[PDB]
Amino acid sequence: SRRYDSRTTIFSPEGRLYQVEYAMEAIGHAGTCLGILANDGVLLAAERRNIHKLLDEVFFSEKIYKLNEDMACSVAGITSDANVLTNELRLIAQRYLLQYQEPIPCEQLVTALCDIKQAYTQFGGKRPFGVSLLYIGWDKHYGFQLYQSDPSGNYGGWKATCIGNNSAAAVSMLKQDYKEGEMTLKSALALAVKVLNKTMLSAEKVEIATLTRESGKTVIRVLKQKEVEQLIKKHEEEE
Amino acid sequence: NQYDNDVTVWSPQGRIHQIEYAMEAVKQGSATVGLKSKTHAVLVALKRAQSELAAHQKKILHVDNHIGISIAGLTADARLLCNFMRQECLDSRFVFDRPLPVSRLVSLIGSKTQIPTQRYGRRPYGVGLLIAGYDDMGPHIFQTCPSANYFDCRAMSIGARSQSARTYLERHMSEFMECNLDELVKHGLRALRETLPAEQDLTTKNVSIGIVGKDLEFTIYDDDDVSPFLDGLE
Amino acid sequence: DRGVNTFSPEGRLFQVEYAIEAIKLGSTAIGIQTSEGVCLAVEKRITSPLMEPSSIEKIVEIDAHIGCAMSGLIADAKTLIDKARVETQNHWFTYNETMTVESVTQAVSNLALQFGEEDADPGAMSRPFGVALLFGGVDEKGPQLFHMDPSGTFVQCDARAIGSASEGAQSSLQEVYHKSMTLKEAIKSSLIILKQVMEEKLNATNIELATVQPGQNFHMFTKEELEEVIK
Amino acid sequence: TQNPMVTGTSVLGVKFDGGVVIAADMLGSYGSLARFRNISRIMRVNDSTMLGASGDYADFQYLKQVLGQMVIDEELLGDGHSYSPRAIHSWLTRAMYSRRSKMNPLWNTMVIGGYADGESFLGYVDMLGVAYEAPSLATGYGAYLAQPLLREVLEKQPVLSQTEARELVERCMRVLYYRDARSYNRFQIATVTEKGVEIEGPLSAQTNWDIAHM
Amino acid sequence: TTIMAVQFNGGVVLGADSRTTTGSYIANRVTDKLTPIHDHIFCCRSGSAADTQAVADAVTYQLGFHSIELNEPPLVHTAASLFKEMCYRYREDLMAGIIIAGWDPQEGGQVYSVPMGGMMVRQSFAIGGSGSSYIYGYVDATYREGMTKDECLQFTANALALAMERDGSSGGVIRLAAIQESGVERQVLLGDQIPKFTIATL
Amino acid sequence: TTTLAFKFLHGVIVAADSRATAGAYIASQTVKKVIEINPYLLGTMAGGAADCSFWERLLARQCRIYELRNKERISVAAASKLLANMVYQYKGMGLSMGTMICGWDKRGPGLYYVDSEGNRISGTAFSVGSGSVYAYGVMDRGYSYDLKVEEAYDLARRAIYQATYRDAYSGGAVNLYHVREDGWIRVSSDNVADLHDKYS
Amino acid sequence: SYDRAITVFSPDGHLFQVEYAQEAVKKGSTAVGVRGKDIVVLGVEKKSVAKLQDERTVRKICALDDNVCMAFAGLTADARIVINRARVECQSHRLTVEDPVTVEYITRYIASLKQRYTQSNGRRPFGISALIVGFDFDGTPRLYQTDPSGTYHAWKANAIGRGAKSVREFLEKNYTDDAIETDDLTIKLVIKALLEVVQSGGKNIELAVMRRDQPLKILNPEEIEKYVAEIE
Amino acid sequence: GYDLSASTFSPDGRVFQVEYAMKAVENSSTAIGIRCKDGVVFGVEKLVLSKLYEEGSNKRLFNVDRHVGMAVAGLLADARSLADIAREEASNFRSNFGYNIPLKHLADRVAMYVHAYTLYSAVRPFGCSFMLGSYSANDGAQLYMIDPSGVSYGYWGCAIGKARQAAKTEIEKLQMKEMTCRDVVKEVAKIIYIVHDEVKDKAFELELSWVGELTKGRHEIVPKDIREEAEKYAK
Amino acid sequence: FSPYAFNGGTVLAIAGEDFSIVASDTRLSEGFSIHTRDSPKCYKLTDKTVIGCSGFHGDCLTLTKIIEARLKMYKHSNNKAMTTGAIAAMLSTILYSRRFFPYYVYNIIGGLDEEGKGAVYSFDPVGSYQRDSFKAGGSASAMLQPLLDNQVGFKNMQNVEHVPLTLDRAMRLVKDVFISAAERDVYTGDALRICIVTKEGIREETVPLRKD
Ligand SMILES: *[B]([O])([O])[C]([C][C]([C])[C])[N]C(=O)C1=[C]N([C]2[C][C][C][C][C]2)N=N1
Ligand SMILES: *[B]([O])([O])[C]([C][C]([C])[C])[N]C(=O)C1=[C]N([C]2[C][C][C][C][C]2)N=N1
Repeated sequence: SRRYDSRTTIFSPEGRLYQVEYAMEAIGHAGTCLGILANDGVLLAAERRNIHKLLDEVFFSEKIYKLNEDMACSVAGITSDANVLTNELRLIAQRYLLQYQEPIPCEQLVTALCDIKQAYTQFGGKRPFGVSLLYIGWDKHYGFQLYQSDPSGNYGGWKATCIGNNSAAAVSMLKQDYKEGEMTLKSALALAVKVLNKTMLSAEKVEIATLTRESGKTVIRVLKQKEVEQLIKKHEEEE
Repeated sequence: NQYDNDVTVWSPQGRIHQIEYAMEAVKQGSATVGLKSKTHAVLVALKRAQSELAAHQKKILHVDNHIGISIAGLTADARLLCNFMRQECLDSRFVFDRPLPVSRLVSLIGSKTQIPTQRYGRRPYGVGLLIAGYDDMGPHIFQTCPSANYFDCRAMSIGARSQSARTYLERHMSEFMECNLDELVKHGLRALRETLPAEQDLTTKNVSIGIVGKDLEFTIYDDDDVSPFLDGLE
Repeated sequence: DRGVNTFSPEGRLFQVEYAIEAIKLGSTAIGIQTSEGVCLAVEKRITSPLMEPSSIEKIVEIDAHIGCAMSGLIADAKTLIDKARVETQNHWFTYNETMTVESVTQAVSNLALQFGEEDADPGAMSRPFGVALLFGGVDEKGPQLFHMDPSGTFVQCDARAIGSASEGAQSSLQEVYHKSMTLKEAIKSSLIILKQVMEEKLNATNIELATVQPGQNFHMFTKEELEEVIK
Repeated sequence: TQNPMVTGTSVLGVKFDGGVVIAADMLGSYGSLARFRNISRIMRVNDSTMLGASGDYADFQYLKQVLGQMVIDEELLGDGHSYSPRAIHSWLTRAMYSRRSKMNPLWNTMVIGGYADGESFLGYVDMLGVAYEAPSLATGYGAYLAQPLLREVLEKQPVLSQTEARELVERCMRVLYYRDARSYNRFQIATVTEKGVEIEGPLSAQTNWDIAHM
Repeated sequence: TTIMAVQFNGGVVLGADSRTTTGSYIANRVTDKLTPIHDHIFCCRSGSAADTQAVADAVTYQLGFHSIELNEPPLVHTAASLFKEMCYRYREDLMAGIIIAGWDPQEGGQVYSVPMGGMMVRQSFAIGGSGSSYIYGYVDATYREGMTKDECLQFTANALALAMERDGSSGGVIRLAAIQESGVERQVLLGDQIPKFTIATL
Repeated sequence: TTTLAFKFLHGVIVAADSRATAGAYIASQTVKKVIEINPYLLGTMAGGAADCSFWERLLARQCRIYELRNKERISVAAASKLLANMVYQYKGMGLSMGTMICGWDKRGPGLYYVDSEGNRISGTAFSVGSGSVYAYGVMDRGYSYDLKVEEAYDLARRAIYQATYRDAYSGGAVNLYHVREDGWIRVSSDNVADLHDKYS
Repeated sequence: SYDRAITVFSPDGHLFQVEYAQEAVKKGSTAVGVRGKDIVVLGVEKKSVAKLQDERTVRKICALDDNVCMAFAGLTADARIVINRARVECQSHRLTVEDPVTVEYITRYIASLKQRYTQSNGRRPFGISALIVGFDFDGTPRLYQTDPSGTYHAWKANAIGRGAKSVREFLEKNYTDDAIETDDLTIKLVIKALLEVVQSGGKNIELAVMRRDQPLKILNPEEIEKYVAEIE
Repeated sequence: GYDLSASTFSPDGRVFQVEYAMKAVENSSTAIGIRCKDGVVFGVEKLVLSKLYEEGSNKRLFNVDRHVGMAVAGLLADARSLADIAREEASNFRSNFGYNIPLKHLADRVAMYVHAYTLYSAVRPFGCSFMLGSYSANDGAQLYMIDPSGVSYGYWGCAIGKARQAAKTEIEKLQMKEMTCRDVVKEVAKIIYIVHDEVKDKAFELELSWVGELTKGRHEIVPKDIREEAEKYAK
Repeated sequence: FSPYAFNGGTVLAIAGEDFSIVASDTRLSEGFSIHTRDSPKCYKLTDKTVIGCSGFHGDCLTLTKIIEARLKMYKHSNNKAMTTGAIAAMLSTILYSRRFFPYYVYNIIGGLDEEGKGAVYSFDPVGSYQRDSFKAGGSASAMLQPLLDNQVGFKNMQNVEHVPLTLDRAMRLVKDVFISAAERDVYTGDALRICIVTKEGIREETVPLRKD
């Protein structure tokens, strides 16, 4: 019984947690997910890794999920782990809204899911969740926001970020192209497309979602095939 | 190399290495003799001491008015087992309002110590016990080990170099029945002295005596109370 | 790899044997029992001038009549010290009388071997406490000094030394201690022995002495008091 | 058991020179109806102990099996030790009190009669856990009718003989048949001596009805 | 309810009424109170219909499994002991008056009585139910040792018929059963076949 | 039972009667209704003798353990809060106790009233028991914040005396305590019969 | 549920798991602490000072109560769990006792929970160190330091994380009774200590002071830039 | 490495841990059981390890019930707990069905409990074998035997322990069926004196227990007089 | 179903400077009938402590057995016998453990304190207790208390020199007050058991009473 034990939540000589570090390696071989914060909204531009000539479109999206009325997220890692994680995120948001009768703030939600991820890396003797998340939303305290989360249970707020396949190559491109404080949703979509192309595109090999505010109401919507197609053509004109 | 880590691991020769290692714990303790006549049961324990300014560890403990025990092995383990025996003797006096037969108390100890040697992650009790008691069937002297086994003996000795004491008891066992307390306590003292090294000899501070009889409750003589028995040995 | 409850070939629990080896890295604490009270003294051992030496509590109060000096992993001793405090408080609530020094040492020694992986509960120890204790108090039998280690074996001693330099300190107590020595004489002896086995020049802020006398209660020497015997 | 169903009446008990005698009528009443007229209300625990229970008969049958197992269990060890009449009485007192403290008692009133180590033991345990020893016992309605007769014979003759105690038990059984409305004229007589426990019956009393003509 | 069980040399004879009343209304006028626990073991139910059915099903399950492990015809005393266990265990929750009667190779034909409280007593004949109070004097004055399997069937039919007339909770038809070593034989007694007794008239 | 307490300029005065009853029958007349938690903490008892005795003894054990861990004496507010949370668990279960915690911590003299019902209030003058109504009359009448120590002892003694004269469940002697900054002291223990001869 | 013994003794009486937890604390950002007279300071080095990251969501200095605040070094995820459990104890202490918790009381609790994880089944030790700084009811500034093993000590000035030894030595020779004389002086001693273990200090340092009878005050970049100019 | 746990099969398809538990039963003393026309006789050659022990110590024959006997081999500590497990089953059965438990059912019930320790890693298989003997008017004379793997079988003459292959050739010459119980006792004590090694082993006490019509279906230890005479007949 | 039964019985306890007398009647009853005429309510705890209980006999038999076991356990861990004051303090906590299903027992512990002077502790059904000089508990507690107050406590007497309570004068007082309690109380009668706790051990005396 103690010989078959793999000891997942255990420290190592260097002081690192192997299991968590091995789960981070699996997130670097997943569909690239990028989020950009603007002034009138925040978007999620993830690449679709489920492409084939025999696959159905059925659902409304494949990587981008809706947590609640004003929040959304894009995962990157084990697909089945996200199904568990995103279902728990919806529960946390519903429990909070049932208690205070108000939408849960974005940072409180991300923090609650990170406490569950960190508990799997300290006790229980089970493998950690092999998934990284990107959250976009709007609350009355800080407005539009964009958070990132990894398998260790660590999180942080950003203006522009990227998780997945070419995170380091995409992050550098955003570093020298993000005009902090003077970014609009329209000009951010170009940035996404510009970075998404240089880090891999068709209108079926990607999926974009924007989150904006209209008449005291959050509006989350996935851009349509045609809607994205035009963006891709406009980036070709500048290239 | 891979059969002596768990108690639930039988070895190729049909033995449990963990139980054998647990019996070595009793072999490292100081000797303790236990003999009986026809109306008395004595347990003479040889106390040990590390520093010169340290006191001698207690080897004889109270269990009840008719039962007394002598430990040899793990100190902490001994206490654990002593608490169980004390609780078992209390329950018997509460429910049936009568002393629990010594042999019946020994079976309770054998069952409580067997469980641990068959479960994974557990270990055997690393302590040997010499029980002296007196009930309806006369005086008894039982000996329990780490492998959940108990023996009914006329005389017994456990601990470090107890083979010297056992040998002495094996040649003097015949003349134990028809012998008074004074002579029977000196017969055990001689056996306990045999296990000691040639130089150092029994004193009134390194010897403990525990007696129980037909008309006497279990008593434990320590310092000044053991001189009486001590005086009379060459 | 082995379990926590594994016996060695010589008949010793590996975990307990390693826990006794962890007490040889702790600070030294010399205890001397006399007829007019018990005296405890520990080597604080400060590793930095910025480090406040008043936050180092090697000697604690279990009750008015009982004191305690610890060595080895100090963090593990905070659980044993609380058990002893609750045990003496519980005794008073039930019998309206102070618990004896040997009774408090017995209740703290019962938790010593209470550990294991299998067949355990959520709030169960995973290993033994790697710390040694020196209990000194005054009951109906007068001054009494007890010693308890990781194995769970508590014995009584007239003079004991536990810590890194215990071997050297124990021998210095074997030829400087007698049954008629006074409490004031014992405090000097301990200080002298402590100064010899210590690395840093002994001073008022380095060590910590405590005493428990028959008519009085547990008392911890202050800076002033310590200085008096230092010179 | 909050409400008893089929119950038994009084059980008599008197110590004599060399043993204890116990009597009990063989009737199971269901209210005022004599439902079962041939049930034994006396059980032989072991060689030196006997038991007579009154009250709820279902509870008596549960105690009869819980005691039988105990005796069997002790005999399997064969170490010489055996439960004495005093040890069984003690065990029953703890069992009755434990049930009564859990607000679910065994509606019974027992009379333990034994003979071990040259002593006659007569115990008595009720449903509340109340227990004591006496030279003569009587439960149910026997405490108001038979107890006064037994006590009036033991005041002028503390020590009785086997034949004398047996003749006194028959007199008490006859008086109980005239005044207790829940009794039968068919009873058992158990005796425990040095030879062991012996049960006789069913026996009857010699009732006279001369007063009916006057 | 009026159940009755008598025994003879070969085996036993059972009998019961068939009325199930919920107050002053007969919900079921042809109830089958005789329940087979095994091949040669039956049981008459009385008291609460839901309680007697639940217990009979449970015992039938336990007895069937026990008989399959032992590879032998179950004893009638074993079936009665099972009933007694549940009747005593849940005496404060159940309302039953079961009468276990069957036949086994060891003791032959036996009749066991397990009244409300949960006690178990063996008799040569037993009567239960609310209508058994009226025939207590009749069975004590008519029962005689040595009755054959034919006289037992007439004895049971006579007693049940007398209880059905005086009790409002008893009526309908009469369901008999004669269990021997050969097997079980059920028989119903309707209107004309039911024993009649001339009502005293001036 | 009649117990009173009031904090004047020189600390807190605590007084109580000593009489236990078993219905109409007077069980005892030497019962100590004032228990000492420690040298600076006092606790009065009213209601259930066994209830107040067991719970105040439990509070005293809690205060001693608290001082060993924090290396400091517990405050009067924390002591009362502790006891209040203890009896709240068994709320509406039958517990009957009306205690008054008095002491001198950091914020001067403190006097808290804590009953089994759930109340836990602070004040300057309290009175618990069946004779508390009578004690209030005399207390308020003669109460002054600038009362002298000797005048405060008189007020407390006179207040318990009149309450035992009117109430049948109050009598025995009059135990008086005085809490100061240096700690509480046992002022006196005059008998009611001797007080009657002095007030007449 | 998992009931395996993670932290166990070794041949030399060592507790490897706790030693690896202290190894994780050395890889963390440097957190400096300096106790003054009427002001306690906390300094934290910002390694990953990315320009595209909201800095308010990734701070090492937190507030447990209105008089207690802390900084850490090691695994950020663990620090959060320890920080929220300590926050519940501060609120629990206020509910049981009228007064607020003392710096030592909360430090004792934080250290006791750390020792608890180094001796229980199924869990691993925390990989963080803490510098609890605050003021008591008397107004006495306090500074304690807890570590993975569960031991805590009071300090006058201390540093934790990577290159903590180099900063500790700099404080020993620089921390006198004149360096913490004035409010600014004490704040300038913390910024000087972080300048020996950082790259181009001034825009990679985040400090928060805590004056008497006042809540945590995080000095922004502009204010930190003004202090670096005086140290030139 | 396929012999460290009981929940592991080896390539050939064997559970080595259970085979290692049978090795412990082949190291213990020889105990035999003979069933005849009206009873079962148990003969265990108790090997006295010391002279300090009392005559009768460390018995290998226990009464699991009032009509059932039990002779053991292998580990005594394990066998003592199995005897208490068999007593519970026999006692629980009487409180449920109201009568003595059949030997066939008691054997099966106790064999199933022994087979549960040969499937998991959390426990280890019992290192002992034992025989169960009983007598019932309705049933007759029964004799079952259960080993460490949890297998129970019916027998005429059984033998466990070290010398069991040499003791089975001595029991094969007997015509148990037609034989009685008083005549079998002698033969039972004769076979134990033949298989016992006087060289390798030292002193040994002969145990004898029976159960049949003679003792009215009650299992007991053979009477001292009859045991003493049987021991002289063996010599 | 009532789990309590009034069995009657009175127990007395007088403390001296060198002794301690604990007496009680030996009649067990219920309703109007007499269970047994020989049932003393005095139990010897240690060598200098005697406990006396009255009320529900079932609880008396259980409480006494619990106290006996608690004394044995205390001697095993503390290596010394429990003192009178420690046995009184421990009884308080045992009685209050069953606070919501209390023992219907009236206990009166009588023994010697550390100094060596007689000690008497009176208890209430739930656990409350206090040390006094004399105490009477039971069915005749209200009949005897007032007499002891006057005779032993010298209350309501203007011209008395208050002579020390000697062991011979206290022996007569216990016999006298119980002879008056047997004339009025229907639960007190038949026999009086008297236990004298001194430094030379516990002595026991038995005197007869009325039987009607
Ligand atoms: B008998 O009258 O006792 C009879 C025995 C049963 C059939 C085994 N009982 C009933 O008549 C009877 C009726 N009911 C229910 C009452 C509530 C409505 C459904 C029927 N239960 N027992
Ligand atoms: B006071 O009268 O409230 C007083 C305070 C106590 C002694 C601290 N209480 C009592 O006198 C008292 C009375 N009782 C019970 C009343 C019911 C019968 C048993 C005694 N408990 N305390």
